[PDB]
Amino acid sequence: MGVADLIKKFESISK
Amino acid sequence: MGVADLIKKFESIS
Amino acid sequence: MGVADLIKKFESISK
Amino acid sequence: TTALVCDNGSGLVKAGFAGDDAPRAVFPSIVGRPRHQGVMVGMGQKDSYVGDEAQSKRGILTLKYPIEHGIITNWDDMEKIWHHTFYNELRVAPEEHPTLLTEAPLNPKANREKMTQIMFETFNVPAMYVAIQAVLSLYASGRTTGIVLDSGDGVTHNVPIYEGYALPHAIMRLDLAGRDLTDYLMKILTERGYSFVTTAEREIVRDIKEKLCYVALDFENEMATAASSSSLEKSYELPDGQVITIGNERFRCPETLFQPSFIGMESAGIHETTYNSIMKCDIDIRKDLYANNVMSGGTTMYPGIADRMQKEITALAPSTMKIKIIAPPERKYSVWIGGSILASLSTFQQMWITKQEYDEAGPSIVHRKC
Amino acid sequence: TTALVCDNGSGLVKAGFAGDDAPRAVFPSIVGRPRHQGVMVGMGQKDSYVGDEAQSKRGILTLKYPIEHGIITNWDDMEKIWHHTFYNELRVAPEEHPTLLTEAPLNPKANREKMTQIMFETFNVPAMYVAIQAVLSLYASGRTTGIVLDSGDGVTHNVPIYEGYALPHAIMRLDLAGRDLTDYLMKILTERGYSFVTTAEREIVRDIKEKLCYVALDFENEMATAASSSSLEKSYELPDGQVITIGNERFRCPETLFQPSFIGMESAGIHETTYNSIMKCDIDIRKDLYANNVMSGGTTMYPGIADRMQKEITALAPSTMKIKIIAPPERKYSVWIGGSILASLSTFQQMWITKQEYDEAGPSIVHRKC
Amino acid sequence: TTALVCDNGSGLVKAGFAGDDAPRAVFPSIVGRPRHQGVMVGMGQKDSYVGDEAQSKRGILTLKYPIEHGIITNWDDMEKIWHHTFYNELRVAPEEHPTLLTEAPLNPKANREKMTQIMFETFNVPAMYVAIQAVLSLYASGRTTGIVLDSGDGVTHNVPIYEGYALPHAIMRLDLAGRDLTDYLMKILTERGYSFVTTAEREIVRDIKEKLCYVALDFENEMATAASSSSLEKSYELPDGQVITIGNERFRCPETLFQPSFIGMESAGIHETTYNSIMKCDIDIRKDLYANNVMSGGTTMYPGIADRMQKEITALAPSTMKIKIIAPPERKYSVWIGGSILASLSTFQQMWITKQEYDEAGPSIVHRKC
Amino acid sequence: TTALVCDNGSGLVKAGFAGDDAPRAVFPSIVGRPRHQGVMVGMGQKDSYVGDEAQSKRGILTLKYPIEHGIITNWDDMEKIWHHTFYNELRVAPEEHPTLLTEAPLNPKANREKMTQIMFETFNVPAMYVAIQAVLSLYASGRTTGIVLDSGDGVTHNVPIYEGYALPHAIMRLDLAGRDLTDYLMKILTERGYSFVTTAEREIVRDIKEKLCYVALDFENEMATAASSSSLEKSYELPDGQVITIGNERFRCPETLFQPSFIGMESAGIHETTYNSIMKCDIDIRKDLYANNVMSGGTTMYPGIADRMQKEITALAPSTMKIKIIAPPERKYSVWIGGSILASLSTFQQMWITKQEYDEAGPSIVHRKC
Amino acid sequence: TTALVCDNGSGLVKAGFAGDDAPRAVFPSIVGRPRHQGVMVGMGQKDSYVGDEAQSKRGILTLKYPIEHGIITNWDDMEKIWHHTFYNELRVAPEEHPTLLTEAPLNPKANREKMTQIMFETFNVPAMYVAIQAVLSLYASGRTTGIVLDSGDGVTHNVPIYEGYALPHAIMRLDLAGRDLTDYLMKILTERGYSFVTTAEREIVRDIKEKLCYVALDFENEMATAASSSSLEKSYELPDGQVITIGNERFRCPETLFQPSFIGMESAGIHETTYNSIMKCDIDIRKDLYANNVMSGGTTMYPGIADRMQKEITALAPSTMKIKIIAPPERKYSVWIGGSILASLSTFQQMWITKQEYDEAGPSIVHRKC
Ligand SMILES: Nc1ncnc2c1ncn2[C@@H]1O[C@H](COP(=O)(O)OP(=O)(O)O)[C@@H](O)[C@H]1O
Ligand SMILES: Nc1ncnc2c1ncn2[C@@H]1O[C@H](COP(=O)(O)OP(=O)(O)O)[C@@H](O)[C@H]1O
Ligand SMILES: Nc1ncnc2c1ncn2[C@@H]1O[C@H](COP(=O)(O)OP(=O)(O)O)[C@@H](O)[C@H]1O
Ligand SMILES: Nc1ncnc2c1ncn2[C@@H]1O[C@H](COP(=O)(O)OP(=O)(O)O)[C@@H](O)[C@H]1O
Ligand SMILES: Nc1ncnc2c1ncn2[C@@H]1O[C@H](COP(=O)(O)OP(=O)(O)O)[C@@H](O)[C@H]1O
Ligand SMILES: [Mg+2]
Ligand SMILES: [Mg+2]
Ligand SMILES: [Mg+2]
Ligand SMILES: [Mg+2]
Ligand SMILES: [Mg+2]
Repeated sequence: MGVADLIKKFESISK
Repeated sequence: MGVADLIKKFESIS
Repeated sequence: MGVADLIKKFESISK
Repeated sequence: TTALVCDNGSGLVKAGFAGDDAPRAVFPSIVGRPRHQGVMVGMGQKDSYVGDEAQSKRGILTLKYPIEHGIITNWDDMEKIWHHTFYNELRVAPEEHPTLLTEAPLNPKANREKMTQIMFETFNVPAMYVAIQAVLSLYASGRTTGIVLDSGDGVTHNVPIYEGYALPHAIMRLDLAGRDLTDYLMKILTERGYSFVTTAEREIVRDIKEKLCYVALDFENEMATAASSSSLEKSYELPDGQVITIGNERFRCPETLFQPSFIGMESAGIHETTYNSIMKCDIDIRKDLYANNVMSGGTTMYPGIADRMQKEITALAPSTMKIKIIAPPERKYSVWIGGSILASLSTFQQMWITKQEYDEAGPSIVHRKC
Repeated sequence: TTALVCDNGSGLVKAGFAGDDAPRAVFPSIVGRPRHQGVMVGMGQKDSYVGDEAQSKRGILTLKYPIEHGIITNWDDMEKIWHHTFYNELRVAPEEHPTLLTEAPLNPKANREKMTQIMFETFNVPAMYVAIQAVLSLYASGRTTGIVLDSGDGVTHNVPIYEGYALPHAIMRLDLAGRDLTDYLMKILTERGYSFVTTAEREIVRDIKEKLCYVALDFENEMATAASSSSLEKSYELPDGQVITIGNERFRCPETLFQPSFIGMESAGIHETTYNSIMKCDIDIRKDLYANNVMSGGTTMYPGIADRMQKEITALAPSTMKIKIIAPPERKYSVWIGGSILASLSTFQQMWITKQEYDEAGPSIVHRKC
Repeated sequence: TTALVCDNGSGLVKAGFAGDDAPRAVFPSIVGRPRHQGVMVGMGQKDSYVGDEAQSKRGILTLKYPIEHGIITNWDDMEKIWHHTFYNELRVAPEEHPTLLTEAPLNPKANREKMTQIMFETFNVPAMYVAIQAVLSLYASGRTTGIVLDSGDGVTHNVPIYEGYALPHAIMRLDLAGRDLTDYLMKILTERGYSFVTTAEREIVRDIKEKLCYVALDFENEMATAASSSSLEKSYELPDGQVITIGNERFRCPETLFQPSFIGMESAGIHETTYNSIMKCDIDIRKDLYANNVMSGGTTMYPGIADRMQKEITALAPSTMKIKIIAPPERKYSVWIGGSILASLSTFQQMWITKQEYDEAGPSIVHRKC
Repeated sequence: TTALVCDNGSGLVKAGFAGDDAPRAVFPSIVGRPRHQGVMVGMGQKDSYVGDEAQSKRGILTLKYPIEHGIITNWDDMEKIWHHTFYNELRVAPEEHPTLLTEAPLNPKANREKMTQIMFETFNVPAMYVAIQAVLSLYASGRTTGIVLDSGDGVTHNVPIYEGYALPHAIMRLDLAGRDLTDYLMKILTERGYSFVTTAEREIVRDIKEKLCYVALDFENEMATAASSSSLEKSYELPDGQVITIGNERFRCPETLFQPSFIGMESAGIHETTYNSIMKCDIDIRKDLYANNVMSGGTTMYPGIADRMQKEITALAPSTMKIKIIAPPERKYSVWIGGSILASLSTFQQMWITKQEYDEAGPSIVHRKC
Repeated sequence: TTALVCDNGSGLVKAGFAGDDAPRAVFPSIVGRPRHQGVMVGMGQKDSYVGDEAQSKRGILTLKYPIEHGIITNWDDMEKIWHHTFYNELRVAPEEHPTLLTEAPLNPKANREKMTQIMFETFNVPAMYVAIQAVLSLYASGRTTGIVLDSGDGVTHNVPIYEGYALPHAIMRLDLAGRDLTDYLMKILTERGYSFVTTAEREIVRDIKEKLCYVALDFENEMATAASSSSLEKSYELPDGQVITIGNERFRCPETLFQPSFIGMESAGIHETTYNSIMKCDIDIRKDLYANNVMSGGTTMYPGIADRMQKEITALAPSTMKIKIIAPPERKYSVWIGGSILASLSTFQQMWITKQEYDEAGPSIVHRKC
């Protein structure tokens, strides 16, 4: 629903 | 050009 | 009313 | 120099200058011819009296309308009217001003061309234009969406116009307007015991119609009422001094408009065409088209008619839809009121047909300028 | 006993016995209603005439068609027509003969049911049937591959058929036919100065469009010719005795078929549908389908139509592909010709709807025998 | 500054600012062309309207959709739509923001090119990108595993995605989408008696299908229910006033999506391709890939459709495997919800096609970056 | 009483008498199923056609191939084909003839059994025998030392054979024959703008990919070659009339065989198996086997593959062994040419399965005669 | 500072601290790299997963072992493996521990040398040492006299050892282990109808074989038994949802180890090597060695072989000498259990290879020390 943590900043999956 | 009684059963179905 | 008035009613809506 | 407009309906040709909010002259477009033996050198005996001047002296001359059902039957007589129009009611020079003319829709193409050729080769006016009476009438009401209904001196035409664009495949003509009612009113009065044959009577009947006739809000009741003892009777006095009383046959005259069977014509009344016209259009239009029924012309000046139309259209329309009839009391010149506007407006000033184009195209040019 | 076939279209109902090659009766399906007051007690001015004899006495009645655009509007009058057929043109007991009817595709199913119902419970015929008013036409030409265009006075519908199988997902239909052309030839006639408003007059115009019109093999070119001096003028004589001269508007009437914009309708001409119908079919079909355009219906009797249709298609069909219009001379009866051949067949007489079946499942049966 | 996402769907275009959670403007991507000859010289009639405004006045127009089945046919008017969605609908210059476009899978190469070229050189936008109208939709539900089914008014295409990787050898497609239903519901309406032919009317049907249809949870069962009288009758009101009563043919239109045997097409409905697409993937994928059928597109708003799908898959998929149709409530905008994220997303900002890199390579560069 | 060989190839069947060096009748093994409703009573339509006749009516039919990847998945249909082969394609009652059948290696056991059990019971043939669809290909070319490479609409496999001795631990297989090339081509054909979905069309792409594809002697160079405009653009004329221009995608489709990464399949292309299969054989053979490859089947008729192999293997095999690709220009029937020479062989009339033997063993006896 | 023991078995690398009695981390030594295109910007897909993680996402990558037949083919991947087990699966820097590695006997010297070099010049460990994959297994069972037999995915080698004294002139070897059984099973499995090609499926078989196979006790008697249907037919369920029924072909896939003639290898089954490799020893030993056959490795866990060996051997050796098979039910790690023991023995604490020693001798030093 247009949120940041992983919807607007898709989850920090660099590692 | 055509006739009154063009071929009846024409396709000859069995 | 009055045609002298309605002219503007169309003159303005003309553009 | 200003523009001229003479909405020459088949009856009282109205004419005036552009920009004015009222026509200048109004007069019965008739041509009088003396018939009886005239032997007196004193009288200023002319050969053809025109205009109300001719109307002022009926019993001595004859009457011949030059316009019959929206077309021009005889030309030379009609020619006098325009000539008498400019030089007596206006005293203005035709070539000194551009003019605008009117006409009903679906008119014979032969009428148009001659109306222009004469308008140039006998007056050399700068530019002449011919409008469709209904369209101008809308300009009068200031709207841009409605179904005109003009009728007077004998023509009847509904013309739907949604927005800017007019739908030519839904305009119905009708030869069932004021003239025949007058003729009918001359017939029905015979029952009561009166006589009217010569044209000089027709003017009387016309005036009698104009003030003692009203449209019944419901027909049979008025019949049932006036048949029994009632006060529908109204006394009128002829210009000689006699008096007549039209008891019942005072709403039977305009009722013809809603029942052509009274004369036998197969067509249906205006309360049936106006609906039967709309349904020719699309579906997304009929919403507001149902709500703008601007009337015009003389024949829409009857007292009761401002409502019998509203009641009727309701009877043959989807009930849940709303109806609003527009009826400006100054409608008797609406056909001409708009005429000023459609000529004073700025952008229109190019729509004209100067003499120049006529020279290089002849009368056939107007077919692409209507 | 033998089987009866009556292909009651929108104009002239056709009816005749099976096996024959020409229907017994042909007459305009109209229902006369006298309107004027009649005063003579001796002569039997009956209640309602019907048929050509009604057509004979135009000026006294109200010619009111019972069929409009394929569907049936008013029943009793229609019911008279069938009843006038069986007892005056054929004088045969309906209940003693199987009967077959025709009707255009894509029609309100409510029409079908109330047709077959009245066919049983008011005539008790042994077994009835309906059929696609286009398929029979294909049976006439003997082919089993082509695209019909039967467009007689009520509709215009193409029904492609590849090999005995129809293609119900590509069957266009157009509500535009002679019955509507007549109206257009009536409006455009007023351009000259004539007039026809009453239905009795309307029937006359239909009699003119028949023997005076022709389709321009090219429109803009031909129209420009008759605009200048030329001999495109003709001269028809009304039953009064006068004469009219339709100079240019003799090829502007049928042109409407290829440009419905003349009356506003958004759909395109038949030269579009016939093409824009084929493309809906598969790819391995279009080759021979492009080659057999059987035509039918009265509105395909115009002289120069058998060529305008070919030229138009080739203008938008791929070049290397070949088109060939098939237009038999007796197309005016093609439908009834076919239907005769249908009931004549032996493999087919099993398809009927036996009376007991209807009595078993009501009239809703026909929705599975189309 | 910020970025712009304008999903250029085939029906209602959708545009809005990147990063928000709802698109700004939505309006039927149609272009108007007035056809009826217009005579009102004062009014400022525009040449060709486009947008919801051109949708408001359906009366005098010729609604010509510029996008047929996810491809672009008419470029000019399409360009006009872009020119209208930028200035009049958003009042923001294009060259001030990088923009994102959407486009269906498996489209003609030429389409992508003549989209970018027009996007760059004619609007001087800084940078542009075009992604798949399926992958975008997955970002709506946030998942990185599932099989989209976005099918809005022009196409239908499942695109399996296991773990951020596509499977280009399984993308199906279908020209059996929303638009074609409107065509079907139009034909099936003739059954009752009503008839809509002009595109202005064809627009109305969309205002019925989308608010009176529902997917039968079991077709053959329910169709026998409403056969006998029941409460399946609804009564919609046209913008004219005459009401219609679609009794049965309200759950027979959307059924087409699960049975193209009605319009004649061969490829089975989506209740089969979806299962028949999954099986093209490997074995070890189908476990969870069976569990995420993220739907999208306007044609996924039918009430029942979210259930007949689930009731069908398990009816032909292995029983011991579980199915979970994740159908979000506001899927009508899912495609735009996606882009509004992917653009504002940080990492992706490297993939744009800058005017810099385009100007040395020409429009032939889109093929690699997408 | 002569023997009879009818290879049941997975694409178009091939049958003919034993001994003679040419197959009698070839026709695509398909089964017709009418899908559109049928309304023409007197038409001589059947319920399901089969054979090249059923190939001619691609429009109305629906083609369900009975063979898929070398297995049989539709028995009743397949049963008609043999029946349609014996009677209505050769007119030879099979009782008077012992027959020979073919089938690909590594075929599901349940298939081969049921083949016999039908071939005996419902036909009453004296003796039947099923060979390997590769061993027969050798005996065609006479040479008894080679590595066959079958292909074409179904399976693709190699079977090393040193001296009449197979090597069952080296037979490969692949579901990558022309069937998917005909299918993959119809995918990227969309890229240009065309499209084909209905199985009626899927038999047209085959008519393109037959006479318009060629395998590049070197892939990457050809791409950049035809990337810039050149003389690779060809044309083809559909059986409707509109033409297409497959410029580049005529050497990309036939090149899936050498890079199955295009349709996602993992196992490397045939340019690697044919080498990788060899290495599974003993050391003291390769030094000779490399010199004898015998391609065969419908897939290997391209102006390419017949050569590029000889170039490719050299990049893998050691540069000292000699590579020779036998490729007779009649290989398209090689599988049946050989099968003919084997039945007419003299020392072979013992290995047949006598109808007697099948009785006391049932169909299970086939598993000792292969 | 304890020691490190990470056996690099050709299948599941077993690694764990020294001294303990259970391997810490086991996982299939696989290396996978994605093969399909990637459309997911945010999703941080790595480049090359390794370990059971790469086993988990089985359906997108292409598992590709680095070890075949006890040798190392690719190194970089192998480098990742050790890099993964040190850092990820154990989180212990290498230089803090001496390390111990294993390797089958008779492996190409080039393999062993590189192993040390990478174990030193990349991880900088204190001391590395490689052992023999048999003598470790012996130490696990505590005995000091036996003939090992290890076989898991690759080698299969007996190594008789009398008393701490190997017999290098009797160490057999065979490349006939679980790998080919897993490979052969997916070849025989085709005959039933299923099929598995891509290396994704090649793990499924390895599972089905793992828990649905057992070595017969008398071959033919089993065949005739399972032929006439019985309770042999089991049923496994794939990770998709369908189920397969391996009726008979569940005791052939294990029955290769005793009959290499199924994949045509040159050698004989292990029920004969273990007899041969004993005979190659002296004659004063066998009379004891017949009583100690430690087994080991993966492929010694079928519910069969553990007791079929004790049967077959006696059919070869003289009767009076008695057979004794040792098969502890935890052997599947015994190769590493022993490896743990040898690390703790104080005696062994000098047999290492110090980092110092490697410097002044290079990798070549590992030969003399092992
Ligand atoms: N007071 C009135 N009541 C009813 N009808 C009238 C009245 N005055 C005039 N008329 C009718 O209206 C007509 C005048 O209409 P007119 O304006 O001349 O038509 P047009 O606009 O076409 O020239 C006359 O024929 C007359 O019959
Ligand atoms: N000679 C003719 N020229 C042009 N049109 C004709 C001619 N004769 C008849 N028609 C047209 O044929 C129509 C009659 O069609 P019809 O055969 O009744 O079709 P249907 O039987 O399907 O109603 C009439 O409307 C008329 O306009
Ligand atoms: N409320 C609704 N109920 C049912 N169907 C709808 C509704 N709204 C729209 N639709 C259907 O969805 C279509 C709109 O598709 P759309 O979502 O614009 O496709 P795209 O997103 O690809 O442009 C319309 O054609 C209509 O048939
Ligand atoms: N002239 C041709 N050019 C190219 N490919 C062809 C041609 N004719 C047939 N093919 C391919 O060969 C296939 C037929 O192979 P077929 O002989 O049926 O193999 P099999 O005999 O093993 O079944 C067709 O699917 C088609 O793709
Ligand atoms: N449940 C099981 N039963 C029998 N064998 C198995 C089972 N699970 C795995 N295996 C076999 O064990 C093998 C692994 O052996 P492994 O211990 O790696 O040998 P090494 O370590 O000496 O290389 C695999 O190839 C597999 O075929
Ligand atoms: Mg008047
Ligand atoms: Mg007819
Ligand atoms: Mg879309
Ligand atoms: Mg084959
Ligand atoms: Mg092991």
